[PDB]
Amino acid sequence: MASATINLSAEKQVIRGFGGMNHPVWISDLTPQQRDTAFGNGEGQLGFTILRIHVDENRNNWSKEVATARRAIELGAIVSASPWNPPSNMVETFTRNGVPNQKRLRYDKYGDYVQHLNDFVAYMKSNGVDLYAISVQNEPDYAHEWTWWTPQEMLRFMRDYAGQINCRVMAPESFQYLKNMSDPILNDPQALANLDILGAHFYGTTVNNMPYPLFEQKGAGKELWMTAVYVPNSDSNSADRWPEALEVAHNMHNALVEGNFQAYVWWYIRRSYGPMKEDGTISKRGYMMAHYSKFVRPGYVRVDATKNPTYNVYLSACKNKKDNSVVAVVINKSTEAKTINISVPGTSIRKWERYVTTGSKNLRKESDINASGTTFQVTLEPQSVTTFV
Ligand SMILES: O[C@@H]1[C@@H](O)[C@H](O[C@@H]2CO[C@@H](O[C@@H]3CO[C@H](O)[C@H](O)[C@H]3O)[C@H](O)[C@H]2O)OC[C@H]1O
Ligand SMILES: O[C@@H]1[C@@H](O)[C@H](O[C@@H]2CO[C@@H](O)[C@H](O)[C@H]2O)OC[C@H]1O
Repeated sequence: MASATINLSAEKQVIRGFGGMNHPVWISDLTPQQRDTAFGNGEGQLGFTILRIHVDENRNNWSKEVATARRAIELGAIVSASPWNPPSNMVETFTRNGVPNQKRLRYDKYGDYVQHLNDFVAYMKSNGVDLYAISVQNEPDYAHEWTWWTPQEMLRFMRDYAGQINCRVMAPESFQYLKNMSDPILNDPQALANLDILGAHFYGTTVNNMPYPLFEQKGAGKELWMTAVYVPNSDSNSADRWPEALEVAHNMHNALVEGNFQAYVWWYIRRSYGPMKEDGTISKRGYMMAHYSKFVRPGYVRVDATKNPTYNVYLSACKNKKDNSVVAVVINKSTEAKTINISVPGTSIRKWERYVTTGSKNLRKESDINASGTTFQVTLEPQSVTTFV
């Protein structure tokens, strides 16, 4: 009989949401039906609340983003946009660690690059897409195939130019949440003032690298978003592999509880290793996401809770401040069942519904949990995720 405690009085980060990437230039756009599967929150829908899109370097491509972005917004999502390269007339080449022909933004074009970003913001606004945020650069520190920014180039842009962007500014979107890319911004008062959202990717980011003390120190009034990952691999036709898919839930748990992230955004929504399969159905990896996205809605607040109450069991909890209700997401990676007494002191809640995913069922509604006082005794099937609501 393991125990856990959920402390509804110890509020952590406010949840902004969950979602993934659309890229209708590199791959096919989501279809009408796939837009609904991704951003609706009905039966057989993922309940995503964040769409990420790219800012094409060629403005003649911008129209390709509109249908999916508009539909996501109609269904209640917010949209964030990231550039990979500036327009070619703003780029120059340089040699980086002996590798020639690498791209950077010309320093003398920083003002023009702001205008490019602002033009994108205005174009999208004119088409019913009020962007929540725009990034300086996708993966400035992993730009073999796009545009590099050193930590200092990123800093100088954030300090000197980002205040001119007509949107919330996201930076720096390091590929692995490398703190050398973001520390300069947090330490410079002008750059920090111009920041709105600290964005990070999770490729190869270990749990020990998910906390960020400097952001805890300096980041008041800034959001913290995990804007791209796939886990645990991008193997072809892997999205239903079990128990590998449990790594998706675990990574989300870790982002939330170890990283204090307010948003978790996958790479391509529709892909053979993604949350939606090429046939338009939800994969096992997608149901992992859905355990969070369908239930932990924007504006819920994470609360302190025993994160790992017994070996191979992981727990997160979020509160709806409208009525102090609780959503708990509990991962059991063990090959045996686990029984846990979850204490929720001070709650007036006395019953939880539960939905369970395993290798053989998806979001199956199982028997209700009736509390004895403020303690909810739950039994977790082997190799499962359960959301309690
Ligand atoms: O020239 C273009 C290529 O650059 C492009 O290759 C893609 C580059 O992006 C990789 O996706 C990355 C996945 O990991 C993180 O989320 C990255 O930031 C993404 O950019 C893709 O796997 C490549 O296919 O292909 C299109 C071509 O026009
Ligand atoms: O798609 C790209 C990934 O392939 C890349 O993967 C990471 C590279 O660094 C390693 O230390 C990590 O283990 C690995 O996941 O991340 C960047 C992304 O653009």
